[PDB]
Amino acid sequence: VHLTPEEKSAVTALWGKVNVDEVGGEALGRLLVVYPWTQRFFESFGDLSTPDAVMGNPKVKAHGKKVLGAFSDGLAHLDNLKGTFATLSELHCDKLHVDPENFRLLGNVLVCVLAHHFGKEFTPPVQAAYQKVVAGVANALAHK
Amino acid sequence: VHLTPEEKSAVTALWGKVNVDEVGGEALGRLLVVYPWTQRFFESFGDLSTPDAVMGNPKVKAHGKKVLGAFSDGLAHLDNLKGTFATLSELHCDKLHVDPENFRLLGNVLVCVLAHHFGKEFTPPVQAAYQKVVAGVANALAHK
Amino acid sequence: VLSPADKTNVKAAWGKVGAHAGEYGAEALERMFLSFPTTKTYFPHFDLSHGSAQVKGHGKKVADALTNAVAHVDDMPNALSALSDLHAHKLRVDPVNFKLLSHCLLVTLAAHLPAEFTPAVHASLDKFLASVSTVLTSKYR
Amino acid sequence: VLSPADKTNVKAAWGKVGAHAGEYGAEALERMFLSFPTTKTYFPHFDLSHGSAQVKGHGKKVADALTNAVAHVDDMPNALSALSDLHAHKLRVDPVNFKLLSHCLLVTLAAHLPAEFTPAVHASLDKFLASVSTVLTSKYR
Ligand code: HEM
Ligand code: HEM
Ligand code: HEM
Ligand code: HEM
Repeated sequence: VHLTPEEKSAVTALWGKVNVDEVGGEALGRLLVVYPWTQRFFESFGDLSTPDAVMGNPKVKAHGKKVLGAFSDGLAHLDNLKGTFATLSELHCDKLHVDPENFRLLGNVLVCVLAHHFGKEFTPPVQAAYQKVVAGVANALAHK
Repeated sequence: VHLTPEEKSAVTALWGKVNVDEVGGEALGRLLVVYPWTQRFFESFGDLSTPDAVMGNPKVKAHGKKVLGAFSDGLAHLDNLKGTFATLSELHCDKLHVDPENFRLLGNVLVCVLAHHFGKEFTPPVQAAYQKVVAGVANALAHK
Repeated sequence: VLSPADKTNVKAAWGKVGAHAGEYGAEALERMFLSFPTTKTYFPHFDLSHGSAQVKGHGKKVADALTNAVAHVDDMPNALSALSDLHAHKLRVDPVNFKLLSHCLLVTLAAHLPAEFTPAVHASLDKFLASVSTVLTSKYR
Repeated sequence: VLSPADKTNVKAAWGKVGAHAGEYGAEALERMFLSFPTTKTYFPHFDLSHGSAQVKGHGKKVADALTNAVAHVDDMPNALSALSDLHAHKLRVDPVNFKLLSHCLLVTLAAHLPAEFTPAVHASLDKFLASVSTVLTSKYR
């Protein structure tokens, strides 16, 4: 992924305000809510009966934190996403058999979460930069 | 794309029996009929007003042979699809801006046309081998 | 959304199947299992061998559901509500799988009804199957 | 397929949009054009610069169409038939473009109505936009 310095700065500045203990849990929870078949993958997480059950799920939040850590990792290795996400690709593709369309969905839900949290700051140009990032990540994961 | 020896034979044998002059036009025509937004890319082809008009269009039959020719190149070089379709990738993505999902649609329509033509000869195992080829081609075209 | 012509095309084509329903249904599933191995993960306790009685039986069920859908084409969600529950709520089948089965059904039909599988009919069937897929992947109850 | 609660959620959230519908539709377009440049290919005759009068004007038409869809949630096909004709038949918009706009719409709303943008409303809106998209991409008349 190639970001102009302008874009890099914008992306970074907003990422610096992200609540790391929370945003990932929010993004994953919303994925489970908005695209219900994804719950099939997290049957061990417990009660995912309702949006409330899902959003409050302790395991969702814990897991959400791991997902976010991966995006942060991506942000730091934009020039080598495929090498960086090699292991994750293998995990999701070969072992879990997650269809690649779902990676795009998680990325889009993450964008919705940022928009939700930063409103006015999440301008069109900032969104444009974040879309390149999340497409890059989705592409690396689907490499396998 | 990795085909077992058995799969390769099955695929190449059936391929030798395909009417190179007509199958390509049938596949392209069906794409235009079945997923009509695709017509937008062939505006210069004339009358695509009706299925009949589509199916009978000389520029569609002519273009169809070009497409099939590309499938043949792939078959002969399953080893290096990416390299083989490098230039085509470029045309389709860079200059035409064809969404990659459309590559999958055409590969699938070709499978239907093969089944239509060969009847019972187009068995499940024969279909399975062909699905690997079309996925291979589709991925290589989307490479860019 | 199906057009009036779409419905007519579907009724004509599907009508041809007849007593072959279960046969075509079984063949479509086998095409799916072979071409898209991941789909097998939804049938953990099945005998998925070639010519399996389990698959034949299931093929029948699938085909009947389609007949049911054709007979209620204009009010599908009410007719297939039980099936949505199962696939959307209980099984939680990823929608991509419906594209896979749909494609395998089209291939089966093409291979068996050469005179009916025209471009126009091919188009109508594609749309119909997409419609059915949308209903089975929705939670509207 | 939309459930009864989905319909309630849409009506309630679109109700909050209200008089801002026009600016939100304009912002959604701008968001799409910047983020997914290939979409610009459908508007070659447009000044797509920031604050363009044409985009502004256009965002108003889109939002009005959505308001009408919300009011005819149980009868979209009939209400949007003219729009279906334009996008499916005349413009031949590739279906992927609808998913892009839908996404940009959701981002705009989340940005502007954070309190209202709950998981449940988010899910209802997503389903609604998918439904609108299906109608506009279909040729049924
Ligand atoms: C951008 C997309 C995604 C990213 C960055 C991501 C990241 C991760 C990470 C960092 C892990 C932990 C692996 C470990 O234990 O080291 C993980 C595990 C997992 N992910 Fe994802 N993921 C993504 C998309 C998805 C999607 C869309 C699904 C399913 C709908 C999914 C399902 C799972 C499952 C089932 C696990 C294993 C859970 C367990 O350990 O029990 N992932 N993912
Ligand atoms: C498996 C998929 C495909 C293959 C193998 C393929 C192959 C080809 C080939 C060999 C050419 C001729 C280039 C030249 O030598 O002039 C071509 C041109 C073209 N293709 Fe495709 N194509 C595929 C899919 C598509 C799709 C899905 C679309 C859009 C719906 C599309 C639209 C076009 C257009 C508009 C041209 C025009 C170039 C000219 O004017 O020659 N193609 N394609
Ligand atoms: C046109 C699309 C489909 C139709 C019409 C359909 C129809 C049916 C029917 C009629 C049943 C039997 C329910 C009963 O026992 O009354 C069934 C069960 C089932 N379907 Fe489908 N189905 C479709 C697609 C799929 C897909 C794409 C998958 C996953 C790849 C799937 C997986 C299953 C499973 C796992 C069962 C339950 C098996 C059992 O335990 O008996 N179905 N379906
Ligand atoms: C939520 C889905 C959409 C809705 C409700 C919608 C609504 C509309 C409306 C209301 C009009 C103008 C009607 C008139 O006065 O003639 C229009 C025109 C148009 N739409 Fe959309 N649209 C949607 C999605 C899209 C998408 C995804 C694209 C392509 C990226 C697109 C491209 C166009 C174009 C090119 C025109 C004609 C503009 C002109 O030349 O004046 N629309 N649409």
